[PDB]
Amino acid sequence: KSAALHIDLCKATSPADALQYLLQFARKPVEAESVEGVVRILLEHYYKENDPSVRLKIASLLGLLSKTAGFSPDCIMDDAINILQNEKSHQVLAQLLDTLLAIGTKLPENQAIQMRLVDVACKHLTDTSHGVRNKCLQLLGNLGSLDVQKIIGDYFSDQDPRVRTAAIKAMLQLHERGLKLHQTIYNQACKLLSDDYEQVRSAAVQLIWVVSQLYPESIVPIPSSNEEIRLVDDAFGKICHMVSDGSWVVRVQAAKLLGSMEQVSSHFLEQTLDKKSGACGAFVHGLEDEMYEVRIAAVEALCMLAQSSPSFAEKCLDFLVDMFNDEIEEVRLQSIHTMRKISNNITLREDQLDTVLAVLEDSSRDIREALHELLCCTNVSTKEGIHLALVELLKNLTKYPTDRDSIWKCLKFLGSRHPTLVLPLVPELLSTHPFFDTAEPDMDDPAYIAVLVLIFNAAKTCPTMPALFSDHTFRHYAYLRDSLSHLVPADPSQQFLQQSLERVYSLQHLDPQGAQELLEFTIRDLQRLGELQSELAGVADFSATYLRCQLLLIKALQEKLWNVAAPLYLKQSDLASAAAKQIMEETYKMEFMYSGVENKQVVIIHHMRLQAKALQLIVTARTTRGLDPLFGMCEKFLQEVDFFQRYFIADLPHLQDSFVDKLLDLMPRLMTSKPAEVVKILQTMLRQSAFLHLPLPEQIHKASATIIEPAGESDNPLRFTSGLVVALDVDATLEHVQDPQNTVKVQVLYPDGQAQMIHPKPADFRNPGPGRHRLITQVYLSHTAWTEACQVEVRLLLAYNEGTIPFSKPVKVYIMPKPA
Amino acid sequence: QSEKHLEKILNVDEFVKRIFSVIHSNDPVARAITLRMLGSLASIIPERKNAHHSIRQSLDSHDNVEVEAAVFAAANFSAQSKDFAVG
Repeated sequence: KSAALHIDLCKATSPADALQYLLQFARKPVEAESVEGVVRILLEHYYKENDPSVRLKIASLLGLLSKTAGFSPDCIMDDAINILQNEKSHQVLAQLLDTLLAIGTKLPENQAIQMRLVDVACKHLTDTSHGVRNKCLQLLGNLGSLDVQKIIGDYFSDQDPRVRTAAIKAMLQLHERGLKLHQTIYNQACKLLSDDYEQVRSAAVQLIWVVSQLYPESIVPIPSSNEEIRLVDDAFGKICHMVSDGSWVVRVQAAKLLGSMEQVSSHFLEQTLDKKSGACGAFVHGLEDEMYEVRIAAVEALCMLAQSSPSFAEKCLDFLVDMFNDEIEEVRLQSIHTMRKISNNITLREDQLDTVLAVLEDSSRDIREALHELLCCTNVSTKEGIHLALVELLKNLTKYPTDRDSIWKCLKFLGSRHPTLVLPLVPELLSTHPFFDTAEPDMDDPAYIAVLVLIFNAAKTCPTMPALFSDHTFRHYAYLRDSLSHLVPADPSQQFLQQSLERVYSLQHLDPQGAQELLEFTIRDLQRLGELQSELAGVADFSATYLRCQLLLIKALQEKLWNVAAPLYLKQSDLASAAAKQIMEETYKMEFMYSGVENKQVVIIHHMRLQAKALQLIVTARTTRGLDPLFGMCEKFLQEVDFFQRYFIADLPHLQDSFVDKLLDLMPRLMTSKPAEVVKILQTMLRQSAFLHLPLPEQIHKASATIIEPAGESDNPLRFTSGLVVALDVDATLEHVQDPQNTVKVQVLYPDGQAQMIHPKPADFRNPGPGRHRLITQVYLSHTAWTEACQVEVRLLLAYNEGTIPFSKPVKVYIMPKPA
Repeated sequence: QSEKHLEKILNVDEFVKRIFSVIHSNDPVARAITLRMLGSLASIIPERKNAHHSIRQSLDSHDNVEVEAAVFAAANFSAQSKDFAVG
């Protein structure tokens, strides 16, 4: 429709509605040859129109069409630079430079066109408009000559701050693309660091950090002194001064870049945490800033610099202790985490230790857990401090019994890493009288296990005094070794599954009764194998469902209805009609509740689906007296077979003697056959069809779902006003679901016929692990008045591309709509 | 005689605790009867670790009735718990 575009642009109007037509055209994709055609037409129409807005829209649409996927833009660059040659409007010129930047970015390999484009950018950099200079600097930054550094350094000193930011970001892009920068850049960015604009200062401090990282060991002179300073130290001082900026995002940027200057000398590192050149007190100022983001960024800068420099961590220590009590919870979480990170070899003295143990008493569980891992990773002398830590942990356990596992982990790590210090404390912890026979302490009392976990982990690395234990302490040691062994210290199935499957396959020549008996035996064995080997459970019930499909097919094909005529057929004792429906349900369950399926299994699944459809066709043909509905779904079945041969034509030569290839042999007869004869030949040809083989997947699991938050074991009704809503929270443990975002659905079933199906949003499908998903929705329930609190049925469902199948355990919730 | 009804008591912890309190009796006959209780209750207290420890300790006792009751309790708990079975 390129000629339609030509006609509509040159035939309706010039000034205004042409812009509307271009706007309407810009919203549809164009194929690459048609991209070339419309580019030629629009560039021909560019010279005709003298309206600048129409030409701006033309330039934008050229830039959009140059970004199409399959279109190589090498043939349109010359006309583009030709229309830049005689373009006077600055906005249209800026849009044209944007188009040229898209052209250059789409073709990185061609060096000649890149040199041409940077020549155009260098030509147009002297434009009076700031937008043209901005786009030309972006063009130089994106392409360059990896001369360009000198020109961008010249444009660091432009009058417009936007052009200055464009130049700094362009040369940062040059460094990021791979180009190595000069050193005069450092002086220019140092001059530009005191700019009156926020964005210029942020870009300049980024450039200062980059040029410091490029040449850390370079020696530069002080402007006001004879002494010489390393480049990384001087840039560290500049960024430390930028930490005290008036803009909070500039402070965050300065702190974050300050964290990555690991090559700074130690002297400036002790300077930056002091309170008495320009680096003095930078982190002290950053840790007390009003914006919590700056404090967080200074915390990570402290963490990185203390990980780099071990002598810095001792100075970091007391500031982290002071900033544990911070008004923002995320800030104190970060402070505790970084304190744990930098606690590799430094010891805690008394006041820092009991400040940590004082903030252990906090009501938030998150910082309590974080402080628990800090106590796991802490090193401490002065064993009375260890006793104080144990007392504070025990009273935390009394105040918060839910954290007993974390507290036991703390005491395991404290005993395992401070063995000699716990050793004199043992008679004070275990109430061991020197001569009295002490009463046996109550086991399963979480304070006493907490003491024993500390003691036993101390006794592991020190065998000097394990004889301080009494007899009941040794008995409790045995009990904890049996129960808490992770804390206290001191393929036949696959072969059987293959053998059972090949036993089924190799005995497919028996009588129908023997085949049913063999299939029942192997289904029972596969079910019990799934109940025994957990990692083979998915493949076990996968093959069990396949053999159940085959068993249902065999039992349906050996019914008493084939021995009676069509008028004498009676459906009130029928079995095959339910069998075909069951095979359909099992095939859908097989295809969609199994994670490890592939095409080599989907083809057999669809083959069994075809066999079930044929069986249902013959069953329905038994009970139909009219000729045209039978002909109708016979034609529908042959259409389904044609769709199957079209979709799965690649792996057709693997299904020897099966249903579908024996259909394909008789297919030209099948189009020309009378539909009752088609039904008869299908009935006689299902019984002669050979049983297929399942290619076993390497890794396959059932999609499992259980909900725990409705918790259908409480008989207390959930009361609300009739006609209003009541909210129900669910917590689903989805296991091995491939795409739970678009397949898992919540079904609520009221006691009447209402079966409202709820689609959860993707925002609350939490993924805490590989193959593990968590579903937390607040489903909404409403109905009018009930005379008694009946029930409601909550069920998870799996949806596929046409129907839905049950997915989880049915759970009943009591609901009592009271009248208003 | 009431094994099918003891799955519907739901105050399991204090009931089992007050039965289990007389595993510490010095009488070996009382210890044997409690081991037979634990084996009888093994359907509703699997993975109950103090019961496992009591069975393991009573298997090494010097009284024949207590050892026989510990064997009976171990046979019951091994059927209902795989963590008991592996050790």
